[PDB]
Amino acid sequence: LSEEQQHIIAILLDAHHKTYDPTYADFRDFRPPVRMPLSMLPHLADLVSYSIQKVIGFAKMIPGFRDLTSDDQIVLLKSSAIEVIMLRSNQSFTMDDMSWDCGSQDYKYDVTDVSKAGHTLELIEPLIKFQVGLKKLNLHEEEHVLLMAICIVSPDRPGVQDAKLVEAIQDRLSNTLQTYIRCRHPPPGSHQLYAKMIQKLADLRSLNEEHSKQYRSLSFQPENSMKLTPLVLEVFG
Amino acid sequence: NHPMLMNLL
Ligand SMILES: C=C1/C(=C/C=C2/CCC[C@]3(C)[C@@H]([C@H](C)C[C@H]4C[C@@](C)(O)C(=O)N4CCCCc4ccccc4)CC[C@@H]23)C[C@@H](O)C[C@@H]1O
Repeated sequence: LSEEQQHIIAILLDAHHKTYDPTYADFRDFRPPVRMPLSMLPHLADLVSYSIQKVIGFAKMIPGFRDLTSDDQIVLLKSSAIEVIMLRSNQSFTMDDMSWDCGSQDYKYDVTDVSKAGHTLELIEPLIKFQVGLKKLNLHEEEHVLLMAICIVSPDRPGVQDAKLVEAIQDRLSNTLQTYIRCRHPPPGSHQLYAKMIQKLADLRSLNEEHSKQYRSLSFQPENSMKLTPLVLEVFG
Repeated sequence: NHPMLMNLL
């Protein structure tokens, strides 16, 4: 509710609007989706690679992030990219058919698109439930962009050098979220909302750990790793 | 050793 806190919220909202296209116009640039085992890999690999760029673009605008060292910025983005991707995907996720609907039937993704290969259901079943539970929080867009930023600036990520500064930046955002809920999220929706949002960050860590397991299996098959992008291999590697 | 990500930064 402070002038500084409103400043943070305005920056994070504009940063999100600059890095998330609700028209999904750029999806034409991706390799084409095909729906028959790994038929969707080239299209979805380009989707993830595109989204990593947008997550980095959002991360740059977070107040205090640029004040970090270059190496802490890389550690934070490497460990959080897939978590922010899962978070930011909730905007396109719909509970009608439990799918990410990005504007066209070709750009609608369900469990069968992603969970037919290997053990990928061990990630997709918990991921859909996370999407369902996150949607049922009905967050304000202000709260959506704060949670993404809090997720990125995490002091406990492995390999963080300066950790006190990461904590100071995250607490600035965390105190902005808690004060926002009290001041503009009315009851009953705001009941326990901050604690439920923090719990979603814990769900993301287990989804992150499961994603790491499936990527390692996917990447060890060179024929499948050929289908990825250079940025995905660099970040998820 | 992360040229593309550091360039995006
Ligand atoms: C990222 C976003 C979006 C993400 C949408 C989804 C729904 C579909 C599945 C997505 C893309 C997830 C990925 C597939 C995770 C993928 C990505 C990858 C390669 O990093 C990986 O190891 N994954 C899990 C292993 C599955 C391998 C596989 C791929 C294709 C086919 C069969 C098997 C992560 C985020 C998910 C949609 C939209 O809101 C834009 C937003 O930016």
